[PDB]
Amino acid sequence: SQSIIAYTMSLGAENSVAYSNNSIAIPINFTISVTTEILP
Amino acid sequence: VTLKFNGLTVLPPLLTDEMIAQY
Ligand SMILES: *[C@@H]1O[C@H](CO)[C@@H](O)[C@H](O)[C@H]1NC(C)=O
Repeated sequence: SQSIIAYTMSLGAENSVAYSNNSIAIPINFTISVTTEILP
Repeated sequence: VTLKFNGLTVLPPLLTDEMIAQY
C-alpha cells in the first residue's frame, strides 16, 4: 500500500497563544536537556 | 530591492519568498 508522495512543507505546528493583559504562564518542572553539537 | 540560452538556469530556493514570511 506504499507510494512516493509530494506536498507543501509544514513549517511547524500551527500554534495558538494564550495572550492577555492579565494572564501569564510560569513553569514548575524542567528537563536538564543534553544536546550534541559537532564542528570540523 | 530591484531586479536563457547557454545551459544557464536560475534554480528556485527551497523556501519561497512567502514561506520566509511564515517563519
Ligand atoms: C484586559 O483585556 C480585556 C479584554 O480581553 C479588557 O476588557 C480589560 O479592560 C483589560 N484590562 C486591562 C488592565 O487592560
